[PDB]
Amino acid sequence: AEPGIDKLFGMVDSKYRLTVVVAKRAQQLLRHGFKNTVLEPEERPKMQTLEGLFDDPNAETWAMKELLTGRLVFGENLVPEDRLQKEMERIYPGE
Amino acid sequence: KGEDVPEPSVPESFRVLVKELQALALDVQTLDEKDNPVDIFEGLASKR
Amino acid sequence: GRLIPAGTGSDFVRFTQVVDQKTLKAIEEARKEAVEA
Ligand SMILES: [Mg+2]
Ligand SMILES: [Mg+2]
Ligand SMILES: [Mg+2]
Ligand SMILES: [Mg+2]
Ligand SMILES: [Mg+2]
Ligand SMILES: [Mg+2]
Ligand SMILES: [Mg+2]
Ligand SMILES: [Mg+2]
Repeated sequence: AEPGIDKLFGMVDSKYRLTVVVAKRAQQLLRHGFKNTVLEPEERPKMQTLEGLFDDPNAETWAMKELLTGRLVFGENLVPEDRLQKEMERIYPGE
Repeated sequence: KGEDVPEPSVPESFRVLVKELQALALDVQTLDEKDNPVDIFEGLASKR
Repeated sequence: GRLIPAGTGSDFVRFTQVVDQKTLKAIEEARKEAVEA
């Protein structure tokens, strides 16, 4: 199956919550630039025609691969709705 | 354009209905948070 | 043709945001800036 799906399930209060997180994270990963990640250096996402997955194959396969680590934060109301998209555009280039 | 697909507009099934319904005396009007209008037929129903 | 009331379309999760500790300090810096003069 998929990497630590259990481990994931366990990090959320509701199953259907995990799905929204991953999806919204996948969203931002592409919109604001795909380098909006927290774990790129040593052991990261990879595909084999070359090791080129490092740039843009699957959005959420990343999202999940980050959420499985303890860097991200998903809350009910963590950061005010509109100020989030502003601070994100300011700090992440690639367009 | 490699754009993450957009968020759905109203289905024509719905609109086809509302009007079919309108064709008969009944008036079906969608409503807001507070009971107020909202618009399915994007801009084609207001007159002239 | 509206989103389903049940499922991921749950009032309990329809709203949930995500963060990077990098964007966490970035918003609090926005709060720091609120201090006038
Ligand atoms: Mg790495
Ligand atoms: Mg994480
Ligand atoms: Mg709210
Ligand atoms: Mg920009
Ligand atoms: Mg609709
Ligand atoms: Mg009515
Ligand atoms: Mg009133
Ligand atoms: Mg939302």
